[PDB]
Amino acid sequence: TYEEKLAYGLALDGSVTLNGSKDLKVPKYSLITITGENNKRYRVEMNQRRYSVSKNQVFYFNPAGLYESHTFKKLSPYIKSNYSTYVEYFNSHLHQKHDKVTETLRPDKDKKYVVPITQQPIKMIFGDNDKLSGFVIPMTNKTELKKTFNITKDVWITKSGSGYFIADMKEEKWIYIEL
Repeated sequence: TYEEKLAYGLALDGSVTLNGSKDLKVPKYSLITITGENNKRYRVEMNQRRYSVSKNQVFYFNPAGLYESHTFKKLSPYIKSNYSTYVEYFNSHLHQKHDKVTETLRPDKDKKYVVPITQQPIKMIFGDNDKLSGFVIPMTNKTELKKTFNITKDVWITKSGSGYFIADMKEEKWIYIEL
């Protein structure tokens, strides 16, 4: 019924409902752990329960894949100054528990999976074991970006330092994901 697999999925297109014994709605930009596949659906696991979703509703992300690499400096022109200038301040919080992280990156109102930081156009992404896994960050100078790295697709992935950058061209947002 399912092929045994391990990978990640990103709710790039919008919120998603994970079908299970009880259904579960996850916000736009959620990082989801894929545990199986079958032509029509992904098996995904969230908080140690199995759910299922149709493949077209999440963007498939394979960390083992081959991607180009670029430093942060060559990318910072196209990332919002708010995060760019202070990149190491934010990344400083990565891989830490949700309750610790929200002590300093404070949200207006805490929520699971994806959390807006107060007074910033930045969202925090919580992955497995409720640890900070990455950020949703605005894109600047799109037209200048897409012809600098010769990007032709709607969604562009690259390695960068300790992590990955995923550029959703249509929504003009970056997802930085680490590990």
